[PDB]
Amino acid sequence: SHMALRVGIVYGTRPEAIKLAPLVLALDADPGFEPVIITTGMLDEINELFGLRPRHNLDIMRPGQRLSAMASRIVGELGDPLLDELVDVAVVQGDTSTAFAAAYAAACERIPVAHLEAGLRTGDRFEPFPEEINRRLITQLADLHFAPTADAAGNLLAEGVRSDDVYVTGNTVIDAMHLVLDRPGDSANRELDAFTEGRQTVLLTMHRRESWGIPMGRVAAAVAELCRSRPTLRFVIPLHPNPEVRRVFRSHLSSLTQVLLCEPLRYSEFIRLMHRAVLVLTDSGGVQEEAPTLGKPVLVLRDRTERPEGIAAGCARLVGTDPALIVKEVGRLLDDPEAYEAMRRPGIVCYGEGDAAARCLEALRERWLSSP
Amino acid sequence: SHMALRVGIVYGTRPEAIKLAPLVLALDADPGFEPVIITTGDMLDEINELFGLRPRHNLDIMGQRLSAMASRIVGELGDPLLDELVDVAVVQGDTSTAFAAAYAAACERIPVAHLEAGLRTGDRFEPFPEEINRRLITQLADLHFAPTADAAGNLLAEGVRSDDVYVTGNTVIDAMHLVLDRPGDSANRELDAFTEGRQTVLLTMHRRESWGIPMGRVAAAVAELCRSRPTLRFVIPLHPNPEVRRVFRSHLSSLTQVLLCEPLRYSEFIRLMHRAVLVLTDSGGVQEEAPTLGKPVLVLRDRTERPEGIAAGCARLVGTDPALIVKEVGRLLDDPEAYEAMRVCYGEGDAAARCLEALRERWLSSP
Amino acid sequence: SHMALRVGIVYGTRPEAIKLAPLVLALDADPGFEPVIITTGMLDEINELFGLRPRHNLDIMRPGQRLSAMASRIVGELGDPLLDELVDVAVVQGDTSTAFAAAYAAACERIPVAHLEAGLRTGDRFEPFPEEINRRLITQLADLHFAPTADAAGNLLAEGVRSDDVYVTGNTVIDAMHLVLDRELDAFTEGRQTVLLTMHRRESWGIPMGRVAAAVAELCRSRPTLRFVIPLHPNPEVRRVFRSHLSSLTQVLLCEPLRYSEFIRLMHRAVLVLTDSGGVQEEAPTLGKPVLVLRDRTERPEGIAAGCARLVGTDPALIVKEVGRLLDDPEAYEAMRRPGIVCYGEGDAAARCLEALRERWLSSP
Amino acid sequence: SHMALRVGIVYGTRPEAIKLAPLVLALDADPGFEPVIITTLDEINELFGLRPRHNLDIMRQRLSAMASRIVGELGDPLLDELVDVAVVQGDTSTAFAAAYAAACERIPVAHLEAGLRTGDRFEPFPEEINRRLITQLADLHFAPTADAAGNLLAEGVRSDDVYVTGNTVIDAMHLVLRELDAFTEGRQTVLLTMHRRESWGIPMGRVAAAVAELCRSRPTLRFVIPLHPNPEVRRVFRSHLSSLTQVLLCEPLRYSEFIRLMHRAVLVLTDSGGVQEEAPTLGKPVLVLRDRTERPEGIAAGCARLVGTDPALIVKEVGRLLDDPEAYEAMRRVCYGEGDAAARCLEALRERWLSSP
Ligand SMILES: O=c1ccn([C@@H]2O[C@H](COP(=O)(O)OP(=O)(O)O[C@H]3O[C@H](CO)[C@@H](O)[C@H](O)[C@H]3O)[C@@H](O)[C@H]2O)c(=O)[nH]1
Ligand SMILES: O=c1ccn([C@@H]2O[C@H](COP(=O)(O)OP(=O)(O)O[C@H]3O[C@H](CO)[C@@H](O)[C@H](O)[C@H]3O)[C@@H](O)[C@H]2O)c(=O)[nH]1
Ligand SMILES: O=c1ccn([C@@H]2O[C@H](COP(=O)(O)OP(=O)(O)O[C@H]3O[C@H](CO)[C@@H](O)[C@H](O)[C@H]3O)[C@@H](O)[C@H]2O)c(=O)[nH]1
Ligand SMILES: O=c1ccn([C@@H]2O[C@H](COP(=O)(O)OP(=O)(O)O[C@H]3O[C@H](CO)[C@@H](O)[C@H](O)[C@H]3O)[C@@H](O)[C@H]2O)c(=O)[nH]1
Ligand code: NA
Ligand code: NA
Ligand code: NA
Repeated sequence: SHMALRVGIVYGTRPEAIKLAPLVLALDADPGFEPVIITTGMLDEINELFGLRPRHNLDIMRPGQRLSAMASRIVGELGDPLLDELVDVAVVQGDTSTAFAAAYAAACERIPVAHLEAGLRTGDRFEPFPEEINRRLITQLADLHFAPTADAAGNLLAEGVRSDDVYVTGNTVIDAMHLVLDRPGDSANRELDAFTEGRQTVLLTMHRRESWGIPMGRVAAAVAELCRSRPTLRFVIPLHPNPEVRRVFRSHLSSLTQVLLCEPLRYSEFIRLMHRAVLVLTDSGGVQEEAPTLGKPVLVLRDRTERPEGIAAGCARLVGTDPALIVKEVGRLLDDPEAYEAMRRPGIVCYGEGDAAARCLEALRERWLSSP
Repeated sequence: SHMALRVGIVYGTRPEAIKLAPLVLALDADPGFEPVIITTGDMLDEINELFGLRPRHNLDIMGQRLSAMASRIVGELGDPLLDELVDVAVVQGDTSTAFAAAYAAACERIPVAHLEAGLRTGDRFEPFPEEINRRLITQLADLHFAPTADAAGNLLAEGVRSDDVYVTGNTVIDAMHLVLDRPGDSANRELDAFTEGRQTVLLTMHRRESWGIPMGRVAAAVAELCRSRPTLRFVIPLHPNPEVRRVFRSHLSSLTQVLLCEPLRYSEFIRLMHRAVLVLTDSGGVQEEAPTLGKPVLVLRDRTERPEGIAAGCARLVGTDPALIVKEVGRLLDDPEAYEAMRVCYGEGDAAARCLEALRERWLSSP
Repeated sequence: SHMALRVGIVYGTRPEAIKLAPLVLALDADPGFEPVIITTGMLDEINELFGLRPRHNLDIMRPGQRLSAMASRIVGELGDPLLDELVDVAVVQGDTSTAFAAAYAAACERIPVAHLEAGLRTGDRFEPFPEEINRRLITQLADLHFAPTADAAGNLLAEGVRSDDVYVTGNTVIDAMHLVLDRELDAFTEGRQTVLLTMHRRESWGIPMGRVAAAVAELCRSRPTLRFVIPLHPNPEVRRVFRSHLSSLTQVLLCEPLRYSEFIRLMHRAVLVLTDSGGVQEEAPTLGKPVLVLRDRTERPEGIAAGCARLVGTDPALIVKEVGRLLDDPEAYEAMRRPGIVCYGEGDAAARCLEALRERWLSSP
Repeated sequence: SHMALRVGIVYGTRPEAIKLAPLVLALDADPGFEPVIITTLDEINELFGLRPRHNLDIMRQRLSAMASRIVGELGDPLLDELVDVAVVQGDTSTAFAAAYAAACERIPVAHLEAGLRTGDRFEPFPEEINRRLITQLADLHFAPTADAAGNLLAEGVRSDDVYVTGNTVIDAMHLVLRELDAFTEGRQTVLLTMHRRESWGIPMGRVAAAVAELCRSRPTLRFVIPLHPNPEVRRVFRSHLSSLTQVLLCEPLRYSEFIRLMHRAVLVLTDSGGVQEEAPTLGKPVLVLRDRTERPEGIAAGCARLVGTDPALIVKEVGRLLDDPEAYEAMRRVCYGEGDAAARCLEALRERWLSSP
């Protein structure tokens, strides 16, 4: 019956749910707090795995919808459930239009906002759009910023954020990984094991809209070429749920016995697969954080990254969508064990130790459960 | 957890559901595919229950203007196709659902396959809109499952590339075989009690162009045959339209020799057709099913999309002329040589497997 | 008071309005017919110039709208004005989603359809989308087809159209040009070799248009006497690519869309034309202007075969080379204007459409 | 017929219209540009000859509902009018929601009067956060002062995206330069405007009491108080001052009449941002009826002093200026530009969006 700080948790996508799940679990377990989940948007599957129970699902998001229409709906309609649920403080995560529109909706009701995973920057204006501008808008709206790294905290100060409002918590994705590594029952997959057992397996994920069509086609051609040249090499490619992404990989690779094209994997099964892989090709932000933590070299299928820490430490290299460079760089790592080891620093942490949820909780308690 | 080709299956009517059911079952059993059913149209629940079809979405779109119905399907089918992550969409036959759904799929750059492609009368806008629907679907579809060589030829004459056409045969033969293999579910006490010990004619008639006077002439032909042949019985399952029910009821409800029926479950309907001495119909599907059971067919139309049965002597056009119907039924009952002259046109019952292999070749292959 | 065949005319874009205008004028002048215009969608300006008076404007089309939503609205809502205006027959033009959705809406009311400019094909499935599929859908819906060329008539027969339903009328765009042939631009072009350039196709937005703009910049640097006039398609992304590449070049006049009369006068003064426009590929050869086509495919193969036009795509080196050849070698220039062939008709297409309509729908056996 | 850069101009209030008017006129006169106005006052539009292409009838109402409507509905007119670039002004929820709506359509945004800060988070709300959001959305920033340009750099804006243009309010004043005349003619007249929501009720009551006290103590002193059109603001001034013959309570004045009155006034008491810029330009000392200002330049130069809503301090500070000619002259003498801000904005627009490398 003692007062709980009621913490609004707003998300619409898989990566947000994964990164918020450890914070929701920590808020639930701590008697000083009550998490209140509102979704805007695969998601049921992540909710089931971590035991997240949304109080409200706004049925706002969908493929083939204008950004302005979606943002209009969130700004217009999120206020009522935030007020109805007596939210004291609202947490948003990452770079989504949900995170931006929900932070604004909360600000309109004078509900203080905290930003989970604050301060990631490429330094390329409106690239990608709208994610890069969303981060800069959330940064001005948020009272409190949970930065995953010292570098991200530095980016926040450069945008005029006061040092007292920035906490380097590390990234909750490390917490999330550790939670599913501790769940063998849920992690198991007969077909994936049978396909990877005794082979060098490359794990590949690619989803970014700016790479749709021709650039993804070049990456698929690089996969085909590596498979032809290296009969013992395998690829597992879990496909982003977009029909255009599925079509490009399917039309380039569906006949190659060396490639297992997959449906999206449950997070537990995906982390187990990543642990078994020899290396990871991705344009995913989260996989750039997860893979180095499992000691897997990462080749980044982009011309820019918001994870410069892995680049500077040699854990990750930019490869873009150049098929000759991808073939070369994957070859180097498979053929030269010294090049392979130079990309593994598996006793060094870029993105936190897996206690980020507890560091977020203590920041919330210091800011909103304290008096001078 | 391996990637499945997600195949949208869109239908609104009984004949579509019957012809798609064997393809749904084959897609379900094959690990390379996942069927996703979206309905637009309690006849259908009954077919879904019998074949174990489980719709993911029912749109509740289908006495309504064609333009309003087509507008709603074009407008609203895209969202469930995108939400269900459909890779490819299959439509069947000649319905406004098949056309509007093919168009809605094309708008989302979802490739379309047409089940039972290339049937033509050669009579423009007859019937309307079914004849034009086929020609529109033909231009929208990437892949065409033709039941016969003749149907494949009709597709090439409309500029379809030979590589996009597969002669699969008709899945209605697959569907028939599935319910012939289920005697327990095919049983019907009341039908057996009515037909036991008598020669039974099976009659179905539903086409809008025959409503009112033409159906009345067919009902008069039934009445005349019944008066002249006291031992003859008819079973007439009625299409669920009040005007069709009223014409048959007002002409035949007092004749002890006629059993007017509610629509029959497909299993029971095929068992009845197997027991019948001959079949009178304007149904496309029954023109395919009846010859496969060795039953002579008299076709209650001035045209057919099944010319193969006509050319092979399995079927004869009789239109809605009561004198000709009485004569032609009489000939078959009285002259065993005429009967035997009217006993594969439409495939071997492996059409679902041939569709699956065409889908795998087109959309589960890389160069 | 004698019965007129009431002919529905449905369009939503400038190119449709230009190509339908001569048919509307011929229908208006002939006592056997009454044109009834319904718009779905610059257009006021074309309506004013040719004296077109729409009976109904549906206000369906939009810059940022899903194809399915637009097609749904036309299928759903065009029937009411067609019935209210007692339309007997409907004419649609070209390859637009309006032409397809309106033909379908007309078919739903059992209103017969005629297709103006029928049978143009690349042979590249769904390229562009949805225009290539729209033509093939309209082709199945239309009772009557006005083909601009014998080649286009051949494409219709290969899709199962009966020969009696196909008339080679020629293209009404030639009629339209002739109607308009009977000040800042003048000052800019007067003493100078002027290239006219239009480019609008969605498949070329961004990088390909950037390459074309770079080709223009290179030609301007190498040839100080050369001028370009570039009327810009009204799309902000198209305007941005040309503006960001060319706005400082004194030799380039970037323009707002020109009124059709002013555009045809400019084309007559130009030394040559670079375009991805269908209509400009038909208009330019008729004024004896060599055309370089900024696409990898064309629906006007007649101009290619007759040497009037050449495909140049969006390859900047090839564009620089091909424009250079025509400016520098008067024999190469004359080879693209050789007399002796008329590709797209003589400018009597409206009258040939009218007589096909009278034969089909104002006759009894 | 040559291509013009089509510049969207979006505003919903009098202060925005006044500050945008000189930019609209400069865009209209220059052949390289075409202004396209979308509104979210008729009298200000008439005075400067502004002709809106579209009026969205959105403003009245919850902040979230208004912002939702602008984000949701402004895109269509921006696309229909073929806008190439969009300009927003000041700190309004219109300026923020319109900048966002433009960004959603990949229309580049310029912010007129960029970089004003108090440094007090969410004070006032939502104006202080609106500026910081517009700052991240805008490609181009027209800062009125070097101080404002410095505030933009501290929020990570690149120096190349910031132009110190000065404030277009000076341009607007220059463009405009009977009962009021009869009331002010032979007399020392104080001009007072006060409208800020954070001062409604008790604080405005204290300011009205200060006016009453000054009037009682100084029979020769007059006040003109044009009242903000809010019934609560009108009620507080009316109930405190309507019987005082030395106070003329007014309806809002047309901009030309307001600037003429300010020229005749001996000094100005205001919580208006624009009046803090206009008054020093006419050599009128300003006492600012707030605890903070976004115009620190006038404070530092001695043109303006903060007085808040403390009646004793207001009485004292007005007394000092009326009684001591040395204190008066210390508050008179450019803080906010020379009146060529429109032309400097135009040249920044031409350099950024009407140039090729
Ligand atoms: O089959 C799969 C593939 C991936 N994952 C997980 O999904 C997440 C990645 O999701 P993805 O769709 O690739 O998004 P990201 O690119 O990782 O995330 C973007 O969006 C987030 C929310 O705004 C931001 O935090 C990130 O910085 C930004 O890059 C990771 O935790 C992966 O382990 C699965 O569980 N199953
Ligand atoms: O009591 C009954 C009567 C019929 N049937 C079955 O229903 C189907 C026929 O349905 P019907 O309404 O008569 O439609 P058809 O006329 O067969 O089908 C039309 O519509 C189909 C869908 O577009 C096309 O494939 C056909 O060519 C076209 O003729 C057949 O399989 C019959 O066996 C029953 O199950 N029970
Ligand atoms: O500033 C300009 C530019 C062009 N035009 C005229 O506009 C037409 C060209 O319009 P455009 O937008 O380029 O479209 P097109 O590419 O010509 O037309 C497409 O759309 C038409 C309608 O479906 C089809 O007939 C064509 O085959 C197809 O290529 C021609 O008459 C030009 O002379 C002007 O009047 N002013
Ligand atoms: O009776 C009157 C009173 C004032 N004014 C004029 O109105 C403007 C002031 O408007 P006001 O309602 O007081 O608004 P401000 O407080 O000046 O403006 C706020 O809103 C603007 C737009 O967001 C920002 O530029 C400012 O920094 C911010 O303080 C000035 O130009 C005055 O000259 C009149 O014309 N008549
Ligand atoms: Na708790
Ligand atoms: Na399956
Ligand atoms: Na006429």
